[PDB]
Amino acid sequence: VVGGTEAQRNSWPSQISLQYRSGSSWAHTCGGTLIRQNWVMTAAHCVDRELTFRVVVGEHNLNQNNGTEQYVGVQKIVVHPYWNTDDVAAGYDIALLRLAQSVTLNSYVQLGVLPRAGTILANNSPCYITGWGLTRTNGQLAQTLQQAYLPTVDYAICSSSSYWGSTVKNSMVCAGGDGVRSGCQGDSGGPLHCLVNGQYAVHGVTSFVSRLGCNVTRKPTVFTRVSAYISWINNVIASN
Amino acid sequence: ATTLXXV
Repeated sequence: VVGGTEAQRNSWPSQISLQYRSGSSWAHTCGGTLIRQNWVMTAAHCVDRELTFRVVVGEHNLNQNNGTEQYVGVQKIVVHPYWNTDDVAAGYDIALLRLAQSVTLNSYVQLGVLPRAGTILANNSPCYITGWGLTRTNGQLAQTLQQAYLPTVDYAICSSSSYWGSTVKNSMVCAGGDGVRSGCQGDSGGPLHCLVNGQYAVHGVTSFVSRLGCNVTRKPTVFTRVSAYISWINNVIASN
Repeated sequence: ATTLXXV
């Protein structure tokens, strides 16, 4: 997250850290949203790879066990059928991860609220992106969970020539693009929390940014539109 | 586009 601030410890209890086993220890690679004691929602490209994945709930500082964290492995990976590992701009960048054991829910570990199927946010809706990705475009990964105000940029605008043009599909969400704040390498799969009538809900899954950099004017961070996959999500959980 | 994960 570029242009953000260290989030208040566990203020986004559904935010999780997707880590893969590297050597003897673990390494953070993506973010995710806990949606069931045993299910995590993240980006497809975070899990194409044949890696040993672990998920951390109740996390904040990736380099210290503050005692609120829970470490569980990923038992099964379910990438959306239409996902094309070679064309992120094609969309369908979402995947569900059934956990080895179910996490114990508490004040640090909560499920994320998903929008109603098909919900479309009005332009410039208040949202916050959260993650452990880079904090300075072309810099270092964050030790502590970061957050940044990232209001939405409706399709009309986002798909305009000056913005993302044809790169963005209706099944996506754009936020930010003001040049100062945006997601960055390491935030993928993470959530985009949007406030709608007092209620927060994960409307997007962090997908991509421009080759030119993270915080690039008129190239807002792009997320998979959660409200566009509710049916798929429920089906995957029900039949697994 | 480039994914925020380093893909």
